[PDB]
Amino acid sequence: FKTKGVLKKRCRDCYLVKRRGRWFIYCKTNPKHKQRQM
Amino acid sequence: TKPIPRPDPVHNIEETHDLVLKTRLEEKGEHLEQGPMIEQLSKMFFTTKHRWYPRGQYHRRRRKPNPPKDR
Amino acid sequence: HPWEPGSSRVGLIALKLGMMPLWTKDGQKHVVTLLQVQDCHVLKYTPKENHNGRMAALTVGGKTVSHFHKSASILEFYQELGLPPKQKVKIFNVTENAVIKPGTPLYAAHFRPGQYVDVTAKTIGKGFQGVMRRWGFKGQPATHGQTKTHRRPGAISTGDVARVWPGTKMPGQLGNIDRTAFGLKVWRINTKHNIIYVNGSVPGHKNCLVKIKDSKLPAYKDFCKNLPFPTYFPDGDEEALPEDLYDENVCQPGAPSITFT
Amino acid sequence: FREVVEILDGKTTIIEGRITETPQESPNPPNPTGQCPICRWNLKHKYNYEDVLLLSQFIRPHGGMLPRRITGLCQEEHLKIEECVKMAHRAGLLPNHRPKLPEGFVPKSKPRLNRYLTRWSPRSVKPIYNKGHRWNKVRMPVGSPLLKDNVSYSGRPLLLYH
Amino acid sequence: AAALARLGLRAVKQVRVQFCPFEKNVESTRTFLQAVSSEKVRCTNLNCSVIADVRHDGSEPCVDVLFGDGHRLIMRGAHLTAQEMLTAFASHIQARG
Amino acid sequence: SSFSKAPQQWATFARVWYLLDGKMQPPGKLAAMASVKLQGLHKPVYHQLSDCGDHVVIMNTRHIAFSGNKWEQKVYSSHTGYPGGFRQVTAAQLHQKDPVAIVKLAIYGMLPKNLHRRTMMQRLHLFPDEDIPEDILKNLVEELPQPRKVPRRLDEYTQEEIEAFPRVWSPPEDYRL
RNA sequence: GGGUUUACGACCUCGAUGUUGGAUCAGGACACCCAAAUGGUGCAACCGCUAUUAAAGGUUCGUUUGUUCAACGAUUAAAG
RNA sequence: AGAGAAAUGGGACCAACCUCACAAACGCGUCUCAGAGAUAAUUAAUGAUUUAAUCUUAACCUAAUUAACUCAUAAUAAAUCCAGCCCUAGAACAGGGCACA
Ligand SMILES: [Mg+2]
Ligand SMILES: [Mg+2]
Ligand SMILES: [Mg+2]
Ligand SMILES: [Mg+2]
Ligand SMILES: [Mg+2]
Ligand SMILES: [Mg+2]
Ligand SMILES: [Mg+2]
Ligand SMILES: [Mg+2]
Ligand SMILES: [Mg+2]
Ligand SMILES: [Mg+2]
Ligand SMILES: [Mg+2]
Ligand SMILES: [Mg+2]
Ligand SMILES: [Mg+2]
Ligand SMILES: [Mg+2]
Ligand SMILES: [Mg+2]
Ligand SMILES: [Mg+2]
Ligand SMILES: [Mg+2]
Ligand SMILES: [Mg+2]
Ligand SMILES: [Mg+2]
Ligand SMILES: [Mg+2]
Ligand SMILES: [Mg+2]
Ligand SMILES: [Zn+2]
Ligand SMILES: [Zn+2]
Repeated sequence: FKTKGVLKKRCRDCYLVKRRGRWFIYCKTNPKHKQRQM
Repeated sequence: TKPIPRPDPVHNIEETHDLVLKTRLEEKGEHLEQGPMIEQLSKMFFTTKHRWYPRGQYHRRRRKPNPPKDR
Repeated sequence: HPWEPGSSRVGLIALKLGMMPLWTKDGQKHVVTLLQVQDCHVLKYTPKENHNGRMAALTVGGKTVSHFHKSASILEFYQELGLPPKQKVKIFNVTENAVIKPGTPLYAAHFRPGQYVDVTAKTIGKGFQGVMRRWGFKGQPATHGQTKTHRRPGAISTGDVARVWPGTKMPGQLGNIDRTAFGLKVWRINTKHNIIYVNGSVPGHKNCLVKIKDSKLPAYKDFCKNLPFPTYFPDGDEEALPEDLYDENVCQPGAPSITFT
Repeated sequence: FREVVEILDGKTTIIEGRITETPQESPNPPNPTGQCPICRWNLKHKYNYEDVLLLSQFIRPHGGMLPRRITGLCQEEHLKIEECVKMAHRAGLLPNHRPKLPEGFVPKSKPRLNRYLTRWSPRSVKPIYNKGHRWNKVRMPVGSPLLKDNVSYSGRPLLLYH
Repeated sequence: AAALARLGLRAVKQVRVQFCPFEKNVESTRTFLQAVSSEKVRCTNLNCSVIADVRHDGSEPCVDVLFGDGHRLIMRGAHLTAQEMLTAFASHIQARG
Repeated sequence: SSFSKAPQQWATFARVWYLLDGKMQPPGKLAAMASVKLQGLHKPVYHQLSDCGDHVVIMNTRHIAFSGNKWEQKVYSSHTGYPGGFRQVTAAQLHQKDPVAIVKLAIYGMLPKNLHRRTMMQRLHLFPDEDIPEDILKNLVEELPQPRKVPRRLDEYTQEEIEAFPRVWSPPEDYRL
């Protein structure tokens, strides 16, 4: 996971979900694309 | 309105000696310490324990003996 | 009442005699303390709702003392009970199924060889002692120039706080306080003289009263199943127990001088 | 309303669709000229989290929201109704709109805390430990900001943050 | 059709869709037929047999799927959505297959 | 009107016991009227030097209701004085530990900040549920109205009112709920 | 965004706020060294690198230098 | 995952050794050290707004889950006799003994 202030997709498989009061860019193909809005 | 309740029961009456039965309900007494006495008074009158304590000479001298009265 | 898994048992009030060694069959050596159950009587019983709302309370008295030094209320209580006055009066929190009628004596056979107990007593009161003996603070060097500081506690707080914190360790009273040791194993039970051999150090000076109870540790919470649930009744079994109830590992005084093989 | 019925008869599954009767709209609307349902029933700036009879018209039996393309509401009022449904569900209204679980209804838990006019989710907010001073105050939000245009008979603005 | 392509439809024997093109509820039926007759479903398994029965007075579209677990899934889809039929068929063949 | 001086004074400065239900009620709106009745700001004979104060019995304390997400956001911080003894308890945790403490602290804060706060607090009675002793129940005079109107549930509406409330939209039959 | 070094201004004290290092005592913050739960790795495993949450507890013994620092010896789970 | 051993620190004591020319004090010597909930980050179960999927500032129940922090549990928890003499109790004040001998 990478904590960032501005999230953005890196491939066409990353999906943005609203969880725990924050935004999460989750990617199943490349797990290194996991982003979390701080 | 609702009727006036009246409760009258003198269980201290003995069939042996009424002169003793009358005093059986009158000779009741109880003496406690300062702490428990203040606590009971506060529990009865719904106040704190800081009021029941006495005051000093400096305050008991400066009280006006004959305060004015209206009406 | 029958024994229950969530049940507890009443304790005793013994007299700490002294210390002794005790060798185990494996060659090891432990240190036991002798607790003599002189007189244990159930003075009064307070109901659960009247004491705690969860567990009932039993009042236990210690050894016998003189009537010529107790007040009017205590003497009146002991007169209405029918027993001589006791020195130390303790309270034991037991369940509602292990209640006993007040006025019943208790015997040191209440516990069996092999069990864990807890011991409560007032430790040896050393009086108003310094900080090095109270909390264990280190002192300053002895002779490198220190002037009138060989045992001072030093700084007690910081600067910006402009006060000392309530939890600051300082010299004061030391020793005279009720302490409790948990998980002391009992090895030997003497029935004739009512002596209990408790392993380890027992808080409290010798010839003092000591409150013994079942170990409330979570590892020994369900050990009261094989023991007599209410108490030890010598009249119920119609059989005299041996003089000394030894544990399954205690090297008894009469031994064949075991050797390894 | 359409229902999917499944029948198990000897390793043979029969899935069928059954159409039942659904109630229609009332005959006389107060403002038939409006295109949106609420905007034509003149309930705009009138409903609230308390009005359950209005919110219960379009919600799935399992508390789910109904799609806008099937409902027909304008976007703003649809968002407002979604907020109101969330707030009612959190407050404890709509008791008959929860999924039935006979295995999970047995292990009872701590009692449900009585709440109302809640904005966020009960399991996604961290408590304020600093709480701020008077000039920089961490205000506690209550109610949805989308309903700030409701009619105020008292005239005072609705405190969305306290 | 991507779902049935990635679900591994090798474990089916026969799939027949019986319908009448001159009815008023054949949209979902023909959608399901095309989704199961797509090229990816064919390349997933070649041993399966896909049949499309066309009638004129049947008035009752149906889908019969016989697969080698001794199983016969019959779905009389006349008002069900094509997506609902597809997901139900997929769940059933994934549970028993 | 023509009373003797002693009974007139007694009736004028008598104390009154009020009842207050707290089920589904906001603690702020409860403590408002609670502090009012405690300070005695409901009597035209009120004065600061005089001890005109009334008792309030609040029931259904455990069933209190907070507005918004304050149940999880609001904290109650205390300190035992000792270093590191600074505890911050969430509102929900404090309510679970002691149900009375919430409304107790609310009223203790709404009351004035003088020494009479303890005096008028000793006159307060808070009960978690409807378990009031008889010697306290027989003191009640009247019950104050609830400050917040409790909203009905869906099953609490009658079928006649349900059918009276008109249907807004006409759902199509082909859809599946 | 913070006010931890230097400097900047001289607002409070020059009819006194006694100035570095050590001994004792530590309190607090997390921008976490270990111990705890995890994500990602050009993570094969042991060793590693970063990110998240977490402060109830610890963070050594010696030679030299007055030394804070600094180099070295031996360790620890670590010598913040 | 399963068995043990040790140290630190909290709390205690002299059976033995050690200091020990007072009967005690002491360590270098000996004994004990714990059950439940909760979570922050992070995973999965059903499921709509978005008739698919999706851990949900969508509800309802779900589960493995850091440390704190509380609670089970334990410690005190019988009040109005105290002249004098002792105490392993103590600055004074307090506390426990003075019937078996
Ligand atoms: Mg002493
Ligand atoms: Mg020294
Ligand atoms: Mg000198
Ligand atoms: Mg000098
Ligand atoms: Mg000297
Ligand atoms: Mg200050
Ligand atoms: Mg500074
Ligand atoms: Mg500058
Ligand atoms: Mg100045
Ligand atoms: Mg100066
Ligand atoms: Mg001066
Ligand atoms: Mg510190
Ligand atoms: Mg942090
Ligand atoms: Mg670590
Ligand atoms: Mg620390
Ligand atoms: Mg130790
Ligand atoms: Mg010595
Ligand atoms: Mg779905
Ligand atoms: Mg998935
Ligand atoms: Mg407790
Ligand atoms: Mg005495
Ligand atoms: Zn990606
Ligand atoms: Zn509209």
